[PDB]
Amino acid sequence: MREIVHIQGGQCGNQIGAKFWEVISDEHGIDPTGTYHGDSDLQLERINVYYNEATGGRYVPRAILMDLEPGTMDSVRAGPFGQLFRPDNFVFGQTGAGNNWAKGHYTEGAELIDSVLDVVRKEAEGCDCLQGFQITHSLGGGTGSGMGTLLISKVREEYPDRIMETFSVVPSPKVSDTVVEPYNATLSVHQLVENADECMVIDNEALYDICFRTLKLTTPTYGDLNHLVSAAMSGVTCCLRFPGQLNSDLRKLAVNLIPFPRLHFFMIGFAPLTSRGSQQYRALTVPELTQQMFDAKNMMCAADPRHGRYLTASALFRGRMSTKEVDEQMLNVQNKNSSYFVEWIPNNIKSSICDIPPKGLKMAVTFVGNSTAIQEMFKRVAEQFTAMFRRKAFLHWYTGEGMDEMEFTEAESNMNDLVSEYQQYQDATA
Amino acid sequence: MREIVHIQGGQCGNQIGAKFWEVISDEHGIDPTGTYHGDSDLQLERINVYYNEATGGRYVPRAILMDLEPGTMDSVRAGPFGQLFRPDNFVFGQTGAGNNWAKGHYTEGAELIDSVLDVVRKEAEGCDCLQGFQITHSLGGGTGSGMGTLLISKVREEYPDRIMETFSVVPSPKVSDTVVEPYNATLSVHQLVENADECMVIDNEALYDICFRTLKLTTPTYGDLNHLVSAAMSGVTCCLRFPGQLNSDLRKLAVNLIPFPRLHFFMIGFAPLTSRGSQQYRALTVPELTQQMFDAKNMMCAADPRHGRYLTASALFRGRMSTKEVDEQMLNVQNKNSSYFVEWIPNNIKSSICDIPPKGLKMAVTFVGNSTAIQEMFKRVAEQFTAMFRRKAFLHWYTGEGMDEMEFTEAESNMNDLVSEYQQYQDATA
Amino acid sequence: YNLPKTVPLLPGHCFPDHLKESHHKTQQFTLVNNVHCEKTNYIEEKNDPY
Amino acid sequence: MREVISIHVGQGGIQVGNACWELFCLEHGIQPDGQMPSDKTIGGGDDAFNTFFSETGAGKHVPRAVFLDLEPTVIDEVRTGTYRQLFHPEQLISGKEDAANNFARGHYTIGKEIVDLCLDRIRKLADNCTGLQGFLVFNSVGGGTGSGLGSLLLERLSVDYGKKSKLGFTIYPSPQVSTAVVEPYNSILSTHSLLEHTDVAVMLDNEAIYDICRRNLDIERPTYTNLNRLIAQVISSLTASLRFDGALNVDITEFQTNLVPYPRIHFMLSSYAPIISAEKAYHEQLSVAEITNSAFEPANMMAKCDPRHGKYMACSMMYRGDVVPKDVNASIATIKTKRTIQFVDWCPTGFKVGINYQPPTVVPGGDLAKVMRAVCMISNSTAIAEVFSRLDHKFDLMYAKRAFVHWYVGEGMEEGEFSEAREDLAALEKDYEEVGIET
Amino acid sequence: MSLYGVGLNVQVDRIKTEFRLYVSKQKGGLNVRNLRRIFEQLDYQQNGQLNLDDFKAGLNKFGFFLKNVDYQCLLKYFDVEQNGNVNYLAFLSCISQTLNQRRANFVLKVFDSIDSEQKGAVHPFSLAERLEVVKNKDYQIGSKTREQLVGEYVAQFHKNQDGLITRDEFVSYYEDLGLGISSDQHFIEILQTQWGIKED
Amino acid sequence: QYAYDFNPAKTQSLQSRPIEHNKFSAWTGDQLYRTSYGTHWTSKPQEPKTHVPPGYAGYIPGLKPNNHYGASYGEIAKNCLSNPKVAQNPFKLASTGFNYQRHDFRDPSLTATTHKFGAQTLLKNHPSIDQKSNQWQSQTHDSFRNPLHKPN
Amino acid sequence: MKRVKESYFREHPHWSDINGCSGAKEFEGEDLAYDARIKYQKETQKQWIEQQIREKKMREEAERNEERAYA
Ligand SMILES: Nc1nc2c(ncn2[C@@H]2O[C@H](COP(=O)(O)OP(=O)(O)OP(=O)(O)O)[C@@H](O)[C@H]2O)c(=O)[nH]1
Ligand SMILES: Nc1nc2c(ncn2[C@@H]2O[C@H](COP(=O)(O)OP(=O)(O)O)[C@@H](O)[C@H]2O)c(=O)[nH]1
Ligand SMILES: Nc1nc2c(ncn2[C@@H]2O[C@H](COP(=O)(O)OP(=O)(O)O)[C@@H](O)[C@H]2O)c(=O)[nH]1
Ligand SMILES: [Mg+2]
Repeated sequence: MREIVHIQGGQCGNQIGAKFWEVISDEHGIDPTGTYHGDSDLQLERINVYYNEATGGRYVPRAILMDLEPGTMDSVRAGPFGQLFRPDNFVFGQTGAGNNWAKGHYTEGAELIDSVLDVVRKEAEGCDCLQGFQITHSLGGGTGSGMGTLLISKVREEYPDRIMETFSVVPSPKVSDTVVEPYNATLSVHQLVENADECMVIDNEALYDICFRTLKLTTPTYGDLNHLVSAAMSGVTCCLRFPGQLNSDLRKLAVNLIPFPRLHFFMIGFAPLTSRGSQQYRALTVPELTQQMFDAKNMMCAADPRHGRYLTASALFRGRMSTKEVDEQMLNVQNKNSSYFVEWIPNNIKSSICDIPPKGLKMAVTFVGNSTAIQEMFKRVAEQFTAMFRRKAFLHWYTGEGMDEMEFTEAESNMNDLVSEYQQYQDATA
Repeated sequence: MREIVHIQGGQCGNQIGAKFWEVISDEHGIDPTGTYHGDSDLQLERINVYYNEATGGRYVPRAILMDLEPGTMDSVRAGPFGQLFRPDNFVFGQTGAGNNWAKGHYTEGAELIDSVLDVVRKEAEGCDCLQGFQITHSLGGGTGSGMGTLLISKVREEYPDRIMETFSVVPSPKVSDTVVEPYNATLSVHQLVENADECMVIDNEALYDICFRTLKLTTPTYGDLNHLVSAAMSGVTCCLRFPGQLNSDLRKLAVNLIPFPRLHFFMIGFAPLTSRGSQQYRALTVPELTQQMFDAKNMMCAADPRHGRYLTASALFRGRMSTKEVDEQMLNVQNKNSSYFVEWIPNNIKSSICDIPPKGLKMAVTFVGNSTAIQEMFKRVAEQFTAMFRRKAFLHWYTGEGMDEMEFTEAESNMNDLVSEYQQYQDATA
Repeated sequence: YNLPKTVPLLPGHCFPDHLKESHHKTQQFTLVNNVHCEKTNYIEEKNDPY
Repeated sequence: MREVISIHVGQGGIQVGNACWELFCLEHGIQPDGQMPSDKTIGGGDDAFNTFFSETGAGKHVPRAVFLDLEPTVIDEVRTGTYRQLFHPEQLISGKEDAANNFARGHYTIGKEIVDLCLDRIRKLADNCTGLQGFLVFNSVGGGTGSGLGSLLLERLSVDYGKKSKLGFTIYPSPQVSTAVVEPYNSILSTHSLLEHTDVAVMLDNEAIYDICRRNLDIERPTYTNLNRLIAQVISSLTASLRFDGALNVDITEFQTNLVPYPRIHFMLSSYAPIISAEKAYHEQLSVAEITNSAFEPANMMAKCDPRHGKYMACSMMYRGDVVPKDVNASIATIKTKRTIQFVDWCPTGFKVGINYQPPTVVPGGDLAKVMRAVCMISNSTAIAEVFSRLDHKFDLMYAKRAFVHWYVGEGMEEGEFSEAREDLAALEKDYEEVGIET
Repeated sequence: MSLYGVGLNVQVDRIKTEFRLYVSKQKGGLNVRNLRRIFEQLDYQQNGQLNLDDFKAGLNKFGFFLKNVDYQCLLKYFDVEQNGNVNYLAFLSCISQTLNQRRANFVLKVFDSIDSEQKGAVHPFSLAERLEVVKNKDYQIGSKTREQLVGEYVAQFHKNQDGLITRDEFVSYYEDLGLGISSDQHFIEILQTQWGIKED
Repeated sequence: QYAYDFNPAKTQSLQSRPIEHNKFSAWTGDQLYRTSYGTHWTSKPQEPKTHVPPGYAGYIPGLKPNNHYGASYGEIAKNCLSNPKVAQNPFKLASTGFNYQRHDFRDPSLTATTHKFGAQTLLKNHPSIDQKSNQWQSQTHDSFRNPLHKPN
Repeated sequence: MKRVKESYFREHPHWSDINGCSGAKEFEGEDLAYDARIKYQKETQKQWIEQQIREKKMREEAERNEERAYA
């Protein structure tokens, strides 16, 4: 009931789903072969949120995998849990975007949109009561940023009411992976801010800093990194699938997080995450959970949340816990840092409680809050953009596929306007 | 309730802290592993005064050890009882102090003090009702008195009410432990007078003097000297931990020992201490306790107390003993040495009772007195400092990190100002 | 009566030991890339067919 | 021939509604399955269950309850748990989409497709009843779902039926302990819904329940489950006079004919006592003299409204236990003399005293200690301006910058509704303090 | 309290002062031996071990209350075999004095008068007659149920297999009443007042 | 007579203790047990559900996949949830996705092709033997579960 | 509702009980058991004390079993 289909694009998009599905199947006891092994009654109560049904007793994840180069989707079929996906559904091209936005957006990737939307049309109609589309992709990849962004624009116009979600990873300043990152990243958000109802940026810089400072793990790997997001991503929807004190769907979180239409970017994090050298000196109590859940070093976005003031936020407590100590701690959190919570919106914390904890732990927290500090990411990307454009370097590759520099100026103008408009409220007073 | 967090800095800060955490471990009967093996409830019902809690009933000392070099940090960990402190609590750099305040207050310590203030901030909020802070560090060390001083300034401005205590170890020129001692020590005092609520100074020379004369032992090691100081720390904070006839928390000792805010320096000591060849036939009664307590030579400050007049003093007796004989003795002392007590504060001795003696003995006491005799400790340092500044020898090191010549001139007056203002009351008459 | 079997902690009842065969120190603290990292002793299992 | 039907809307009501039935469930000798235990075979007497149940002609008693909601998660719990066989299988109306705290959503777009079923279901039960005395509505105003449908339901219930009384146990947000961020916006719009539609409304704010639980029950880790138990008791005593003997009884009708001075002001605060944990509950005398005093004690006012900041209009107190009529007279007179608790100038007599005989019952695994003397008061005081004033200020700050105003306008709610809604809240004040001026 | 050293003695030394003191003030029907027999109903196995809860309430029933700290103080030095359970046998081993020879001679001389046959064992009836005779003057020499009626005056003691009152026990059951009484003369006076026999 | 010893009670470190072993789930025996109901009547996880009335909504496992013949909603649900399957480990693959390397994922519905015909039969989802007309199942006089038995 | 019980402790008497009651010589209002009834309820209140506490204590140990088991 009120389930959501999954569409993921790009290699970074494919990988994230590669483990997000492995974890989610773990939570419901759906073995990689596809047969049931759950234990309680819950593992079969509301499983319609992500799983469909077919003859043979095996469960088919209702995912749509879209990559413009066959390498990624071919790989996903080899590793564990690489057999639950519908082989029929995969849509793949023949050339490759070559980390160029237009090539996978305007000429070819658009040319591929004929079939990919067709499968999606069938998928959405199948569900009784569709609840939204959660899209995961990378802004550092030309096709992923384009095909993902191109797909969103078509989808939104087709379902004006159904909610829309996005997981975007923006390149950090220090640890960069692409030389053309400033262009595509800046010119693609423009496509996201107008159509993307929700966004939760993830910074690859943040992960490594958390990896060495939080996990104390000697040899992290991209397999591990994909896990942190995978668990957290489940946090936003986890309470939707299982009974709890105060049910909170994806709609309600959107209800209490976005003040005005044009600010729909959030920064999130996951806790508790205790390294193996010190799990046995700490104490697992509700106050201990929150002191790590609003702290800077655990957030998923490299922007420091203390350089600005929060507008509103929601915390989705997970596990069996009683509220009275929850309310006191939260009211304690907000009322101890009046400089970091805008003064015109009282009672600026949301609360949600769900009973099932992640397998092996009792309590944890997933955070989603639109903080004005996010301007640092958008500001830094905008600046690096101005450096490259003034010399029209790297321009010919993009200008050779329809789009010219005229749209660049429009995007930068809109990009600046959102940046400034974001800070107007920070200095606003009652 | 009313817990206090111990934060120490420097090799003296660490080593002194190392034993002090060991001794307090044994009084409550806590084994190195951290599990409880106590006998009577008297050792747990108030154990929260210094300890947090965790899963498995394992206690972790709420310590914050800070240093600018690893060498001192490495040693304490490898020894017994070093497994109590948790990893995340530590904070350290990679450069070194270099016996320089300038390296300890403007350039190096600043770039790392942010974290410690972050780590220290966690303990205060977690505990129910913070009772205060205690500081252990050496004025003869660069970062020790240098960086730890910065923590004092930052902490003071963050909580206007909490009590502040500091154990100090000034370097006597007799044991010239560092030729650069005079500048830092004179520099150090300027910060300590304006901020620290209470200050407790100890002279190395006495400790060596105490070891050779009273204890009468062969080959002292820095372990032993660190031992006497450790127990002394137990005396001041003892009363709040165990039930007794009269309660005396930390703030009460201040309330009745610092006649004016400008004079908050004390001299401490421990008794009894008898040699193996001297304990055989020494009596065990109150009269012997006070006889050694007010003795001139046992005090742990190089300046001999009797050269001046006592302003105020307090006595914190421990263990069972008739309240009468403690009261009568104190009356006895305030009459047989009339010339040694100031005139305009009659009955200027404090006494207290606690019902648990340290393991192995029957009667013990910790003394704390603010005597005008401390003017010697500054005067020797004060005269010392002026001698080597008129030639500005060694001046180039401090001036290498932004310090201005005015600062040194300024520090001279305040420390000079205190010396003049301290002895004015000595000649005052009613 | 109940006599103790070893001397308890006190001012001079330790004044062992400082005259041992060899004194070696192992660096348990190392600073890399502005992140604290330390050794992993005292937590080592041995082995198993699990 | 005297029955009352319960109408529940919203998750807050569902949880509080779920718990409220067990207290009745264990109070009439009915096991969960729905029929008397097989151990007691003496035919059948009593008939006391007729007040809250209907005879099915064979065995099980079907509660005269109706549950509504727009999100099925909470409702699914009841129909799958151990209470599966009790509730009527088809009157647990369930939705398919949630309001998401959009007071407009449940009042203009989605509720229209569910308002029909609820009205059809309720009208059927009214036919079965013969002496229907009144309705009871439980809801929470901190969520749109309760605010929306509940607001719509009452508007329809005051037209079709006419002169039947109605009782409203609403739940406004706590002063500063808030779960949502948009509650102030939809909280005010809800006020106009029951301002002129509900005969009697009961203030039962949350934060007070926590206060009572901590200082009296001696629990440092309370949860929603224990919060409900106190509220269900309040329902227990109010209607307790309808299904047991008494030498001086008060029907549901005889509360809003005495506790509402004027048609406008009809909100009365509710307080309960005693609340003493078994660890010490019976280790004080528990005499009637002390029980009444705690009724007027400022700290146990189950609503977070300071009663000493206003005059007392009129109080009707229900006594259940072993009270002898002399006990009520001796204690009541003392309170009047008090100079710390005063009564308005033009209300000389302001006590309506009732006596009931059936003792309060203790649920297994509970906190309340089974005592033999308890008191329930439902009093209206001018102090209620405190809660209304606070909700007024919070509204002003946010609306100044037109924050969040978009969604309640884009769902189909005309932006103009706010202009009129705010005035009534201001209008409500000026009459609350006008009546407080002595002649 | 800080029972690291002789403290186990000091805490035990003092606590016995309070308990023995309390019985002396009562001095009446409350007898130490009652506690000796009381604990059997709590043992449930005759092993002599009882949990923490059982021991505390039983002492509460008799009418002696102590500090919380002591109860663990009692537990440690009487938890001989490290079970966490106190041994009432040892606890009853204490609070039982040896007896001063002033009483012993008064005890044994009285025993000599009772056992005129020098056999060493007392028939229950003979002790019964002397106790009742001293209380009444016209009690008459004969009755109907002298044995059963006058026996209930006795059997607070216990007999051996033969059924007579053995020398060992009879002395035992007069000292145990030596804890509730703390006056030497009045302890003596009890004997001749209850016996009409006084020689010292 | 000796020096000072550290360890009291001689508590050997967990390092040298025998071995890790299968007691991991000593907590997750009551971990999957709701508290919205629960703690009202029982304390362990709610037992498996055997009956549902109309309006239950969420995913009775057997309804949607295989089209069941017409019947009362109470009766149809009973057959699916009261039968075997929906359980038991046919292949023993663990949930954690580790038994994956043990298995092969092989299907016995193959042969060969080319040089004649390339269709191949269908997989094991195929009815047979049960071939029997509609009127066979529905109509019989009393050989069924008595509609109103309910032993007392 | 109705009124059957004059007082919580005693019911209306059987007709053979009120032999007189023609004149105000009997009133039954002095209880005459007030000492008795108060004495009875005293011990009765105790049992509910003991029962709840012992039940309450047990739930604590199981509560300690959960968190410790977590350990
Ligand atoms: N006292 C009490 N209040 C509750 C309870 N459940 C919910 N609430 C109140 O309800 C408010 C939030 O709305 P909910 O009642 O949880 O849900 P709702 O009103 O139905 O709105 P939706 O969640 O959209 O359906 C909170 O601020 C609580 O104060 C409860 O069990 N007890
Ligand atoms: N954290 C993380 N980032 C990834 C992963 N895979 C890809 N990325 C990001 O994606 C960017 C390159 O994306 P790209 O392959 O060009 O996207 P495409 O053009 O749509 O195929 C890099 O900057 C990476 O930061 C992953 O597994 N984890
Ligand atoms: N008595 C004693 N003094 C110590 C000890 N450790 C350090 N000190 C004093 O500390 C001073 C040097 O400290 P230093 O290393 O410069 O501190 P740093 O600036 O923190 O590195 C010397 O004068 C010593 O007297 C100790 O264990 N015992
Ligand atoms: Mg809801």
